[PDB]
Amino acid sequence: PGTEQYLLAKQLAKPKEKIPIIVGDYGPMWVYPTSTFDCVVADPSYIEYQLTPTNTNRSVNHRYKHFDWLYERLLVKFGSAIPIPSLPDKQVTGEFIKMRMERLQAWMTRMCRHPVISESEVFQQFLNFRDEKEWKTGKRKAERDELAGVMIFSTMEPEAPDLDLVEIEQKCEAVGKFTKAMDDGVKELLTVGQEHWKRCTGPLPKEYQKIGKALQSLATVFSSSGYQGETDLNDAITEAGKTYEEIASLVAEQPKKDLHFLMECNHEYKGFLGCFPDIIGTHKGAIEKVKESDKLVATSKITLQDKQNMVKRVSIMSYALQAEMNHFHSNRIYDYNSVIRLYLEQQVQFYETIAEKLRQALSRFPVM
Amino acid sequence: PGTEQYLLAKQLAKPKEKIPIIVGDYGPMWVYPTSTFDCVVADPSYIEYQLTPTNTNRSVNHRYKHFDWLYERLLVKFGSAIPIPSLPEEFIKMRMERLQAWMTRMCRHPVISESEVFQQFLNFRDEKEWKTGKRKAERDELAGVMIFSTMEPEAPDLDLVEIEQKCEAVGKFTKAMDDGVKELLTVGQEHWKRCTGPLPKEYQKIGKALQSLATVFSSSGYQGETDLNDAITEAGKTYEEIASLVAEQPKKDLHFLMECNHEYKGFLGCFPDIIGTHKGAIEKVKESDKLVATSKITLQDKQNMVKRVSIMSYALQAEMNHFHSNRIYDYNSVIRLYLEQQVQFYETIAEKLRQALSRFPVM
Repeated sequence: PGTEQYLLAKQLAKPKEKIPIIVGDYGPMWVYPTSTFDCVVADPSYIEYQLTPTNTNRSVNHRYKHFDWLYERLLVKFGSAIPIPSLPDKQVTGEFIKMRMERLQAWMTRMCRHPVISESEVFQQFLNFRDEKEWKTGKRKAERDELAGVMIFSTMEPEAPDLDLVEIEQKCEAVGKFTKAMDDGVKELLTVGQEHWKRCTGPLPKEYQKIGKALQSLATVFSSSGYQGETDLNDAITEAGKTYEEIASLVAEQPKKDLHFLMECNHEYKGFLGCFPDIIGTHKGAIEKVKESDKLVATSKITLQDKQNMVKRVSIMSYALQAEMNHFHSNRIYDYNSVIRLYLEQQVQFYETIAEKLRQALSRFPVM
Repeated sequence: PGTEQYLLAKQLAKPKEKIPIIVGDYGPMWVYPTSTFDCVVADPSYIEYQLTPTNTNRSVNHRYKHFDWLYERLLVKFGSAIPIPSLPEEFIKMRMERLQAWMTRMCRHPVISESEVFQQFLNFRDEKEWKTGKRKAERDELAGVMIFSTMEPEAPDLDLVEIEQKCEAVGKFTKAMDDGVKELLTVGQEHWKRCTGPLPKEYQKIGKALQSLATVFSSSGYQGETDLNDAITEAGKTYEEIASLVAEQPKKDLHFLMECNHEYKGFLGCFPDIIGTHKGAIEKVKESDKLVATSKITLQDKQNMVKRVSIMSYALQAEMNHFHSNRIYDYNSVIRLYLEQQVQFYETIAEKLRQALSRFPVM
């Protein structure tokens, strides 16, 4: 009964760490700072990743366990208002970090970028703690921060006219519609991409490896005829054989140059998407109860005041839902535009490289 | 058997059709004519084919079956001396294609092309002439191992030593090439299946995927995507086109490489028997010493076998000279072709991607 907690609380409580929301050139949005700071992670007694925020140049170390602590806290606090991606995972008991730390740096960056997650006490303390006590004390301030769940909305304050159930309801279904559809759209590119990946690093190269060796085999036999005029052709035929091997290799190592990234971007968004279900659920559920406000007023189970607060608070929720989406779409555009451009360039360079490798081999052949 | 029949034949009578062999600067070889011709096979009441020998404009029409008859006859007559390549919408076109090449090989062979059977097959004015030539060829008892009797090498007789090693060599080369061609033919067919099956479907699947996404991206109601989502949908189509390219590519190159290696597989399938024939000959010529001491053959009889098996060798080396020279020209040609088409293929993909890339604004 948390949704009823925020919708019916006493609320004599005024937020300290107020989270602003405004209406930019188009739709409600978060108040983005003007000092965006990222944070490096690397330099691997257990595994202790070193976080180096490019903002104070004061390092801090954390073991994976700590990250889960951070994610969990973030999830519990802003989880019902903002999509909190999922941390990677420890493959086996030991390549590993290469695909792990990689996804960890990303996770950190995303968090860092978010105009709200970053300015959060809990995120700060995680990055800015001086000693064992300072850390332990902070690592307990959060765990006890009752300002979480649906309650997070109360700390938010939008500077715009209050919304109404009609429009509010549209945005919710609107959002749930787009996200669900995307998760499918993304889920598919992933499927296909993973298959193509298997082929490009699997059988495809073998085929070229095969042809390349077959050619050379022929050439060598051709050279065992003692006929006048073999040197020219045989050599050309051989180098060609080798060229295909080079090509096979070039093919096997190609996915990691491009497909990989397209694939990563999608996994990352597949994650964000995997969060909206529970977010919308909360919004829908909230909207429903508000609808039951009138019937609750007539039955005298709540006063007209209680109803006002319910609307005012559910209306706030809408603003946050949109403020976040604006953040979501904003990044989507930039990210997909970048990775796909990147994927395309790399491809071009790839095929161009093969073409030339052939031209050379070609020009090695005689004319008869 | 017929081997002994030839090596120890009576003889004393030179044949009518004579096939000369001379040793030029690069070993023995057939006598190539001054003006080599060719033949045309096209223009399709059962199915037939019109053969127009560029030599002297005057076509004749034959039904595939007639060709089969020709293959047989050729094989029976020059088979133990010369490799006879094998015979074969898609069907009638390939068969017509394969028949053209087949016909050309024959026409460009110094011995075959000038043979009575081959000639008459090309120029018969009516059923009478035809059925006649057909009966004469079928009864041309100058075939098999006897064919060598019609050959006259203009050079010193060879020795059982060189003849042998020369023969072995030929078996070792042909056999190896045969194994080498079979390997190439295998991987080529595999890669063909790939390029025409899965691979294309993958790009196809990716192309669609992109489009589906772009579409969804449009239902965001957000602002600015007009440029982006448009470039995405375009790129997706690009891949869908690329898919088609990949699929229709083999016919443009791989196809030919295969045809070349297929034709030679036939050529190489004929050597087992040819070499077997020669090898068997060398043995009969060996036991001669025994056949003499045992009063089986006269001293003269032996000389005939030696001198005669010398002719065989010359022939072998003459055909080999023919074989190798064309192998070189054929492989170099087809491979260049494969490479050319390959380059065009990849540059085409590169280009189509470059276009899709342009539609994507920077940032």
